[PDB]
Amino acid sequence: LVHVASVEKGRSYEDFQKVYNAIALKLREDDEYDNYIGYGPVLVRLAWHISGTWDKHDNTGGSYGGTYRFKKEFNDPSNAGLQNGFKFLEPIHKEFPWISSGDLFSLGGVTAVQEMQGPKIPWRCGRVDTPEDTTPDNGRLPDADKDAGYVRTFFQRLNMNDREVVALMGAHALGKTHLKNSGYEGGGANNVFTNEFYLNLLNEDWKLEKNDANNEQWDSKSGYMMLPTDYSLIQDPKYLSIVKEYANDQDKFFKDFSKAFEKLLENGITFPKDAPSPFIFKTLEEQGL
Ligand code: HEM
Repeated sequence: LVHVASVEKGRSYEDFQKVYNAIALKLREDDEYDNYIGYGPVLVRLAWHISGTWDKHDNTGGSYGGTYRFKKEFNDPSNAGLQNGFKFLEPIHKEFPWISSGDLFSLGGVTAVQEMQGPKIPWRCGRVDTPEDTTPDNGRLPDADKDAGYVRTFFQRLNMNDREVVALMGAHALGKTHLKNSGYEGGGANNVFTNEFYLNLLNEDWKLEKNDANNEQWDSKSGYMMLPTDYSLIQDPKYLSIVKEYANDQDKFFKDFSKAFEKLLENGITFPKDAPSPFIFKTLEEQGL
């Protein structure tokens, strides 16, 4: 199954920076969302979940087709709460009707990471919307109540190795769990991208507790929380080594996260040899906007 990137007609870096800017401006404007966390974290999560359906074996799912817009996928129980991110992006898509859905969703994620002071994430245009019947079935996104072996195996389907998995999970520094979405509650509620997930894993005093939805989670007196799959990264000795590396090297984490997030967002896509180079968008702050 082959998906070839096709640039929206006539569009260049400048067009997509405009889209970036609109998303970034709306992120600053609608600052009250989720108890003043803002839409940053849910847009990152949306970009991952639209990409996380990918299957390297037959190239079903993946960000290319923009299939989150179809009910089967936006109603996936794994995607509960993502509708907020989609609703955010709706006026963006109305203003820039030329961008594809997959490009918009992935770009939402990139814009969110950068505006929250994360690393630059090179981004490539050219995803093309595909019909309803290409929508992957529910069930391809990962469970939270599992261990290190589950996590490692899960991510093999997205062609990610130990380093990539540990790097990607660092996004859980952002936002929080919502009992009504996932059966988990709590969390940092941070909207600044840093390597704190690793620091928290290593430095907090964690207690295995049951939440109000009758699910187990790791809680700290400090008020942080970790999913069983998060916590598995310090139970497994290979994952633990990498957790300690990122906890001790902000720049290294930023560099690896950037590589892994782009890869994630680009899985399944074939880029023509003469496609444009990846775009690196300036932040509003860099633009003085
Ligand atoms: C084994 C892997 C993963 C599991 C089981 C998982 C699970 C979860 C769960 C259950 C939530 C809370 C949803 C809700 O209640 O609102 C959460 C939140 C989130 N996830 Fe993950 N996740 C995983 C990996 C990732 C990765 C790879 C990314 C992105 C690079 C990511 C980004 C986030 C972020 C940004 C949120 C915060 C959402 C917001 O605050 O609304 N997740 N995830």
